[PDB]
Formats: sequence, C-alpha cells, structure tokens
Amino acid sequence: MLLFCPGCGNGLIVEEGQRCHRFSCNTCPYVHNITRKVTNRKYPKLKEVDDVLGGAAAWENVDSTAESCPKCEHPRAYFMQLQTRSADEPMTTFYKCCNAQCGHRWRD
Amino acid sequence: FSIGIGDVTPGQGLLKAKYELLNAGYKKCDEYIEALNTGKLQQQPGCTAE
Ligand SMILES: [Zn+2]
Ligand SMILES: [Zn+2]
Repeated sequence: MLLFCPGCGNGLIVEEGQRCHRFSCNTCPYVHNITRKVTNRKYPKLKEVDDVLGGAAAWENVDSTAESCPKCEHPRAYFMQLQTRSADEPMTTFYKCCNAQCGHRWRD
Repeated sequence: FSIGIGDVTPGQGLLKAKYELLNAGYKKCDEYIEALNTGKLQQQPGCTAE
C-alpha cells in the first residue's frame, strides 16, 4: 500500500537489517520492527464466460413480414430497411431474408 | 395525369387505426423502463443491459 514516515514525511521501503527485516527509508533515521504478521487482501476482477452468438433466438428480436420468396415458395420472410443514395436521387432500399430450410439473403 | 393535395389525405377510418398502434406501442415500451429498473429482460445475445 502507501505508507509514509511521521517524522520526515517521505515514503518507506522494506529491506533486511541485522536480526530481522526492517521498514527503512532514505531520508530520515526511522525504522519500525516487523512483527507477527503484516499483510493486505486484494481482489482482482475475475473473468466471465461469454455468450453464444447467433441462432433463430436472435432473429426472434427483429420483426418479420409476410411475403413470398421466389426460391423455395415460402411466405417466410424477414425484411430490412436501409437508407442509401443511388446515382440519381436517394431511395430507401430493403433487404430480403428467407426463414426456411435454405435461409438465403438478397438485396433488391 | 396530375397530382394534387386531395390525393394525399388521411382517411377518417385511418386516423383511429394508427391511434391504437401508437397507444399500444407506448404502453408496451414504457414498461421495459421499470422492467430494467427492477432487474429483468433476460438476454439472448452477449450484450449489456441498455
Ligand atoms: Zn522517513
Ligand atoms: Zn429461400
């Protein structure tokens, strides 16, 4: 931790003496005896085990729609809405997702 | 071929159709606030509460 000396006001470093280890410093004569036990408890933040990403549970969040896909004849469809500027003048684009045994992604 | 302001006019039966949606949306969204404050909203993706 942080320990200072009361007489001078500077910090102390522990080093060996004659019969036992000593709390010494390099600014003023001041030594404290090291006795039965001195220790401090620290608690480093332990790591967490993270989540599995992906799956239909994640796709349950965004809302889907009812619209056929010309690949597997399913009304199953997720829709996405995005903004982007084309060459002439901006127009809102939309992404198409199939919620079936194939599950492909298109952009109209 | 012409366009006027009469073309884009909300129907009387349409104003109350979206009123229901806005009310239900507000009632449903303003619950998750105190739901998070109490401590809830089990999370599927690896993410933070907000
Ligand atoms: Zn000192
Ligand atoms: Zn498909």
